[PDB]
Amino acid sequence: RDGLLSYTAPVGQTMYLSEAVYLNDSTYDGHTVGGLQYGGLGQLADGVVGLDDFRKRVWPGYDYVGWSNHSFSSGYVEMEFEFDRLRAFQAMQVHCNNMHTLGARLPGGVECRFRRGPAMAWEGEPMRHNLGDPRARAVSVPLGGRVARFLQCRFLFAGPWLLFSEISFISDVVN
Amino acid sequence: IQMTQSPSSVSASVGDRVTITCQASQSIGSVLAWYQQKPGKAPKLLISGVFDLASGVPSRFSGSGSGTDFTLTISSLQPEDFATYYCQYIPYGSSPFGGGTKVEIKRTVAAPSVFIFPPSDEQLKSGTASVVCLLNNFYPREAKVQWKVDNALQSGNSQESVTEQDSKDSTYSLSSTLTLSKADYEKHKVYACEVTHQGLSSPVTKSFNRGE
Amino acid sequence: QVQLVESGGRVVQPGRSLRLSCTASGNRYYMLWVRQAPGKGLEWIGTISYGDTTYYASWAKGRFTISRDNSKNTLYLQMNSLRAEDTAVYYCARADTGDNGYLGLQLWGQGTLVTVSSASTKGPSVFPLAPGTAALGCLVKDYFPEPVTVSWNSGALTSGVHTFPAVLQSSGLYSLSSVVTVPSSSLGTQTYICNVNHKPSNTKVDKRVEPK
Ligand SMILES: *[C@@H]1O[C@H](CO[C@@H]2O[C@@H](C)[C@@H](O)[C@@H](O)[C@@H]2O)[C@@H](O[C@@H]2O[C@H](CO)[C@@H](O)[C@H](O)[C@H]2NC(C)=O)[C@H](O)[C@H]1NC(C)=O
Ligand SMILES: *[C@@H]1O[C@H](CO)[C@@H](O)[C@H](O)[C@H]1NC(C)=O
Ligand SMILES: [Ca+2]
Ligand code: NA
Ligand SMILES: [Zn+2]
Ligand SMILES: [Zn+2]
Ligand SMILES: [Zn+2]
Repeated sequence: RDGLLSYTAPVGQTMYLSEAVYLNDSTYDGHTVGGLQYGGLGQLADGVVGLDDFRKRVWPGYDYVGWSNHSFSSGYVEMEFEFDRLRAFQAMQVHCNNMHTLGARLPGGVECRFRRGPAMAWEGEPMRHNLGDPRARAVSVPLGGRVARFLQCRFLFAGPWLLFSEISFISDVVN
Repeated sequence: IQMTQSPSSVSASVGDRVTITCQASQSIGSVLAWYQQKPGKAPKLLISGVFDLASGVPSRFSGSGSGTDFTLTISSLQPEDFATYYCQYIPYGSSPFGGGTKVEIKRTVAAPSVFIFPPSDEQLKSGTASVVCLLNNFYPREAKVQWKVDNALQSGNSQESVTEQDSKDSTYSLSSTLTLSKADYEKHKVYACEVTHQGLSSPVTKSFNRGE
Repeated sequence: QVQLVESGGRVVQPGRSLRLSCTASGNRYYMLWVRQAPGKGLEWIGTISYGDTTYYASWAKGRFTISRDNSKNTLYLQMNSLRAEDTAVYYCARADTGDNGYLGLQLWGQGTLVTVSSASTKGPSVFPLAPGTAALGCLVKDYFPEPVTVSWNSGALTSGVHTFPAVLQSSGLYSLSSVVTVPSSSLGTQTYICNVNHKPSNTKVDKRVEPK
């Protein structure tokens, strides 16, 4: 299983198309203050991987968390992650929807910031890694075996929507 | 980048269905906000996203639209709904504001009460002479005021002020003021204040001659 | 109970730099600043993404810096170079998401009026207005800072009173007018004195209209 403690991510927005699918993190146990769901775990660490179609007894868009390109002036969804121990991070696998006909496309680029201590600022040197198939592909993001305890991954926008369903990590606990 | 709300004013009575349009310069996402703002007060959030309503805000406020064209239909206009509205595209960052659709109550036309006031003797000591003209209980706001000093029209130095639509009778009031120097005041004789209005069969001329 | 009170409300000279302080009682949200000129609508100034700024405006590209202080829990807005056209009420918005995930500010500030002019704080000059129902009033012609509270008969006469919005004269001073629609029969027996109260210059003028 993913040895993650908590993750910070903006609140899931709603796509109002035909019947209006809700793309919110319904299983988020943490508290959502302002425009951030910080200090908790939800749909991005539940083991359940999203289906090829986000619409498919629950409301349409239950197994997904979304964000629109127009609602982010920065152009990226700043997602933070907190871990229990100082681990060496090999790679991050995220299952995103690639439905081009409804705007939900894979991110154009993902850069991550690393830090070992909770009080110190992000070390630096981000690991940035960069279509017709409309199937949900598990995006492989190489983290270069860097030893860190907290992450700050920014998911760039390529399509009008970014629909993540599950975020997994590959790491070994360093002594 | 640009939010062009239209129209600038809507004249409607209590119970009428009112729809306000908000146009966006670019094909933006579904995110938008609608603010109610009564005069002399701070704004109030009514709608978030497009269709979502804020707590306390009644269900009569309906939201709609996607892309550039956006609307704000009201099930039944209420006496506590009359205020200027503002559409605002608000993402996490750069969020410009709209123009402002001023919702105004609709009532039967009422003729204005015209009163011309000559400059006070204390003001004439310093060297100034501001002739005031009063128009009261006239609806709608639209009324042309003309300052025909010595049989000829004057356009310079004519400030005008309209009070916000009344709470009891919903009537407007205007105070046009022709501020003139004491030197030019002596050169002229008959000061007139003619006004044109919807509730007038002919433009009412209210003038005064030099002397009590 | 959460509050957003900004410590502003200062008159500045064209070219000077004034900084405002949006203190937040009851704290780390997506914060904005929105201004509203008297009569004009709302225009968003800038935004700050938790300690890291985000593009202010097309007009506010030069000057206008939004600093943040977590130790004092207060937003700071330095305006640097200023022009006479920058006079408006400055509010600080607090953007909070609704039940659909989309953003939209729910809590607004109190607002602090900033005046940009070269003129000095001057006291008002009250002049009487010579009168089926007759009209009479006061003229607050020459005074620099806003506002001025005009009362009628020490707060006893309210029916028919219309205190007009202050007009900006060519000299740089404002002009207010307050009139009362009373019956012609009541003129001569009743006494009409307007209690003009001015706080910025520490002045108070109780001027009567036509002593009879
Ligand atoms: C929301 O997305 C639209 C569309 O942009 C597309 O997706 C981007 C991620 C990128 O791949 C673009 O090249 C794509 O076109 C943005 O709107 C466009 O903005 C550009 C800006 O130069 C403009 O030329 C286009 O006409 C706009 N409209 C369309 C239909 O393409 C929009 O800006 C995005 N929102 C934000 C806040 O960035
Ligand atoms: C998610 O959205 C649905 C929409 O019906 C709502 O009922 C649910 O409470 C929401 N859950 C959270 C945690 O936002
Ligand atoms: Ca999941
Ligand atoms: Na973000
Ligand atoms: Zn291993
Ligand atoms: Zn009246
Ligand atoms: Zn809601």
